[PDB]
Amino acid sequence: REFLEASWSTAAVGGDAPIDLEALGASGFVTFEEAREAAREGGHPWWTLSQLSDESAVELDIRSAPSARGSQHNLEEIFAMLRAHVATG
Amino acid sequence: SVQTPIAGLVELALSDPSLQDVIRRAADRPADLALVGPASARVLVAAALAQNGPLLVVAATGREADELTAELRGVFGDSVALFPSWETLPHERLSPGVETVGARLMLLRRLARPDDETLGAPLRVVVTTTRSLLQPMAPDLVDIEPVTLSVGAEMEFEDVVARLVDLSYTRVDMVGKRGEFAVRGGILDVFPPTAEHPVRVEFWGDEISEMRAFAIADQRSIPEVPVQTVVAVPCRELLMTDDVRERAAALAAEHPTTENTVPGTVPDMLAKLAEGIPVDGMEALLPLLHPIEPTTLTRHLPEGAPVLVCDPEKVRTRAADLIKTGREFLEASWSTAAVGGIDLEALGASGFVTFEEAREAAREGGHPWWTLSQLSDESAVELDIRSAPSARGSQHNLEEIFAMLRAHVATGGYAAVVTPGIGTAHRVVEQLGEADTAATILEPGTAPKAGVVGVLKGPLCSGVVLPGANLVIITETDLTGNRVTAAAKRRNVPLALTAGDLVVHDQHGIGKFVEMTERVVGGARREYLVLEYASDKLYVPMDSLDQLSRYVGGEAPSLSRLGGSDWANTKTKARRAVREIASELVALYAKRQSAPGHAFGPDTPWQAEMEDAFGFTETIDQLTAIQEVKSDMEKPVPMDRVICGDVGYGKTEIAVRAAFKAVQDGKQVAVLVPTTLLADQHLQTFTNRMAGFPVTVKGLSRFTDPAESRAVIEGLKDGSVDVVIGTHRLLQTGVTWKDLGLIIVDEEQRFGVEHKEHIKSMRTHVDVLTMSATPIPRTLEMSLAGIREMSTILTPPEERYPVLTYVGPHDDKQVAAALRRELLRDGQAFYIHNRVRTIDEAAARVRQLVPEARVVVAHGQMNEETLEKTVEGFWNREYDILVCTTIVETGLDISNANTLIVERADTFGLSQLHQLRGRVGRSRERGYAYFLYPPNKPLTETAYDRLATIAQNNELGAGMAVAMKDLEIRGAGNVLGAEQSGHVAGVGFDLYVRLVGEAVEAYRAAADGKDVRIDLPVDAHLPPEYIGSDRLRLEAYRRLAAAADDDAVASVVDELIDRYGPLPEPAQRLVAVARLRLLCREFGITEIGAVSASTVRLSPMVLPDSAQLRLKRMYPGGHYRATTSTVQVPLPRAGEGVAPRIRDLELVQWVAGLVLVLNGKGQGDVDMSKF
Amino acid sequence: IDEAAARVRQLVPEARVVVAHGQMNEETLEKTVEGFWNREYDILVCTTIVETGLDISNANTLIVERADTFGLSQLHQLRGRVGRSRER
Repeated sequence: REFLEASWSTAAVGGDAPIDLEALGASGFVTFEEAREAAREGGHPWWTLSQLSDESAVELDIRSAPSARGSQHNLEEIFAMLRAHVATG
Repeated sequence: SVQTPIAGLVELALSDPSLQDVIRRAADRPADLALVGPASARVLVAAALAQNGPLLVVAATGREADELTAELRGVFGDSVALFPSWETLPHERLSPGVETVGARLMLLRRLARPDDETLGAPLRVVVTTTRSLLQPMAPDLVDIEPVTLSVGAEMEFEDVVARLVDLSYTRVDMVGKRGEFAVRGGILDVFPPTAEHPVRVEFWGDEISEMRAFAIADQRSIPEVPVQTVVAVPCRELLMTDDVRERAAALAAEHPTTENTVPGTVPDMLAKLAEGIPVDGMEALLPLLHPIEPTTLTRHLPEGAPVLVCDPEKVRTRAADLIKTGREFLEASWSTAAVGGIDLEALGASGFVTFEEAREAAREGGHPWWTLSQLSDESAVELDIRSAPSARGSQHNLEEIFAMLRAHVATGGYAAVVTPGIGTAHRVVEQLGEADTAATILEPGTAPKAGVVGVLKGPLCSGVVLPGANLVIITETDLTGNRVTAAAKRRNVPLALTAGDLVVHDQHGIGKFVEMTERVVGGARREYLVLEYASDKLYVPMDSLDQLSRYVGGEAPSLSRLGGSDWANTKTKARRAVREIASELVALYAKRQSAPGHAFGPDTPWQAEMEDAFGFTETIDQLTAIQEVKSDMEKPVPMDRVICGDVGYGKTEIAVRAAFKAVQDGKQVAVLVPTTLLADQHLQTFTNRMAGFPVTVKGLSRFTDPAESRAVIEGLKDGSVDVVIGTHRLLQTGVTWKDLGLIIVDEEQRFGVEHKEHIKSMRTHVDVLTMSATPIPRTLEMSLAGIREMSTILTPPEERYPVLTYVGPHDDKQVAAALRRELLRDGQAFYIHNRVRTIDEAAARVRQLVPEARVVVAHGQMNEETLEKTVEGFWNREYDILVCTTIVETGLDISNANTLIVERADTFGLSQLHQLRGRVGRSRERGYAYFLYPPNKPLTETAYDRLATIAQNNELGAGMAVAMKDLEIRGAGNVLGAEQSGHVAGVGFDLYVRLVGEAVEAYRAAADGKDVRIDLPVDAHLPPEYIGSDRLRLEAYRRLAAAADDDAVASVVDELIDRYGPLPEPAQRLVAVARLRLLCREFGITEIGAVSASTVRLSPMVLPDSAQLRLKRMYPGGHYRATTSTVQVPLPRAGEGVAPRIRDLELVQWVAGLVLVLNGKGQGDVDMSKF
Repeated sequence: IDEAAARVRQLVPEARVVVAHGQMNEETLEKTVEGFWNREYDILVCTTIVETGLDISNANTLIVERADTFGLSQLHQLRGRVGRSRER
């Protein structure tokens, strides 16, 4: 909206007649919900994958892998993990 | 034990061979000892080094020093203290907080007297910041002998107060703040800067007879706290000596300015220092008033005490900011233009030491310099210590961490979970149980037993892992990701009149106060309050003080009345307009009388689970208010309750519990706020505390998109919305609630008048609950308590410290340094400029001062779409400085805004200044406020007094008290529908709402429908030797006269005995005269006066025959005059002669005996000999 | 240039703005540029000589007031110090 009202302002294009800003604004970004509505009305489900927990949702038995974060203790212990995983089978 | 809850766990950690290594290496006192370990091992390394003797530990920031001190107290208790840092720069014209000075000077004294049990246990560890480490001090600070007060000490009363003044204590008439002290006849009240309560010491000659602590509110003693020896250390890091007065005067020759003393400039500082009175901003001139070789903090440490520097890289970069910021404040507060017309390099002696100078000063004094870093270096000793896993927002890590502990204790190792919060131990145990792990809450001070995991309440920030001790410690912060470094005294305590103040007499009207005088009538001194009236002076006696009320109302001064009956006409027509507002006040109660409002059920177990997720401990008034709010919901009568209290006292917390309760009964609640910023603020507060439970919250503000506005929000008929927080959009007609159960209203005074009428409609149907920060006078609080219940919270959770306020000329360098200091701690500032047509230009000036700051304007003339978007950006920290009007400022809650700049402060009333100032410094971070006046113009003397009065925030009666009442006008007007000054001005706000209570009681009694003068020769008064303060002596008069009973009189006496000492004979006689008035009220007597030196008259008495015959035989010479309805009897004689007539108590007893026998009751049924 | 930084401070009040030119002494310049690189500051109002001489991967738009008073190669090396990394 900022770029529309700036690139095509009445001062920017000092023509005799205005440039009809609201006609253009129809082809700008639609809302989040309008996208969701247009997808569902066209036969496309609207699903979701969030990293923040919600008990109204289905949580996956998926955990994040250990990261190093510049810790050599996390480097050798991650080696100590995986070595104990395949040693476990 | 109870004081050292984690002493056992840390001792178990000390079994690790690496930490025992550090013990051995530190025992030989090496020159260098570099250790590398995680941050959470500070408390462990500190405890180790404490096993070889005392030591000083330096953290980077103040908060890191607070956390480490809290951790070390959990292992050593009173044996570890913090050496606090000054809130102000060394050369700033603002003195640090008195409680910061007291703590510093008490610690220094404790280091010099380790066996002085009156100061505390011997110090094992001292924790401090880079600031206090680098800031030099005068080496004679400790030598300053404090005022020591013990029971049995022999001291000369008058040098104690003299010594207290030299210790920078501010003498007052009523102790309210630390550093204050009051003087009475043989009683000294003092509030040491380190005490919890002030102590009242009683003197008998030159010896202390008793010591007892008292509360600031009711000013009365607290017997359940024992008072040992109190040590009154100085309140400023200096002593007021005759040498510093001379050096002030020598310095005062330069920069004289004898006259027209501008409050905040150097001459007013030096002129007062020369007179010998300590003033704010003094510590900056100490290199010139008290020139001595400066020394550092480490000199005070005992010989050989090392210094452990945690994270040296940050202490160095911190130091650079302290040294830079300090120089910027030196160049701003003492630039040539700022002084008026003293070299700054001479003041550099008190400036910050550099990091390397502090290290060399430590070693040259025999104090080793050891470090702890988290980054490894090859020449540094590394400890077999690790940091604990953190489940940062991942609950499978919460199970992984617990599965790790379960594996560790199956091994047979030690595992402890430390929880500083309250009520969080049992849930961690419940968490461990679901993870199939045995857990137990250990008793404080003990170590976990191997095999089971111990949950231990204690102060630990982050966890630690030591395989060498086979111990693994995790904190609740590691489990949640949220810090927590967490009873207090009440608040609400008269009438303070100065020459010229206008007051209201109930029978005469608006007068002008002149004086308090005393006129004697035959040796019987009596005090009088004088009032200047129009065409005249009225002397009101000390038994008619309840007729007085200080005038609040028309800002334009009203016009004094006179002895005519026109004032009575002004009362009558004012009382006909007041009955209308009381009718509509109890008619809503009459609608709330037979309303079929469905009551709510009792609490469900989810209500219990939610209330303990509260991250702070609930105050006593908070839970009582919770007990009433829930109670009103259980009762079938619909609820209408206000809850009053200052910001941050817990009002919103009560609202989230009340709102959550109505959700468990299948009802939805609506929260009304006047501004969209409060909508967003309350929105986040509700989602957070009601998270984890199936409650769907929603918001309807100005900037909520129509894709969710009309859809989700206004879809309240769906019933899927449990609580909506919105502004006046929820009040529009299109709204519709399916089973609306409760309404919560915040700041109803700020709503539109048409909106407020819409809200009043809803009050009859459903329960409502409104929160208010502005109080209402206890008169209306108890007078309209029959149409609306109202709870008050006077217990603050945390202690609020007063914002440090500077008044003085506008100086661009001072403003720049103050805003940059606020910006350094990533805070925000209020810049106030009311002239809207020049506010854009003012913001532009602020940018020129601080190019690196983001500055915006906000004013009422903006359209509320751009204004509230501006305020929203400011709350979300998109802008650092908000340049705004007083209306915009007073109305925002920005806890990160702790700096206030008031340009042209002389154009502001006292109430406006206090309100602007209350918007900063509310949090734990100290606030700063600059009330500046322009130098290009001579400041008016009426502004000088106004600015001077606000220079000291301590303003009991200065005008700040007469401001607080004007904060209650908009509060009383907000409860009494709307304000209508048409009758308030000309009658007085108090007298106006006094008639409210008369009209309310007249209409609450809808089910039911439907002073005595004693002019006797008695020496009855309060001598000024008993109560010197005319403000306090007058209040004593008033409350004695208001006592409606013997028990109330006895309670007033007991208060006088505690506050001021034993009652003198004149004060005893007045108490008996007041008891005689009550006896006259029991029999309806209006006047008892002596018609002559020999005969007394009792005015309203009709005597049946029996009492007429009884009067002749029991009182000869006395007759009864049925016409004037009086009884005239002659006074008996004391001795024998041709003998003085009896006076004083014997007359009071004899007149009471006459009143009894003439009304049937025997002459010996009461005595005035009591008290 | 001091008035220009004030004009843009009014145009965008949520940005942190400074100047950096040649008439400044070198300590002012290399501390100003140090904060700009450390993202203490958002917009750098500067001259042609100082801009062509900084490698700021995060600075990725360039406003040239009065571009008509510039040569093709000066405009070229001006645009060349912007948009070098992953962002356009």
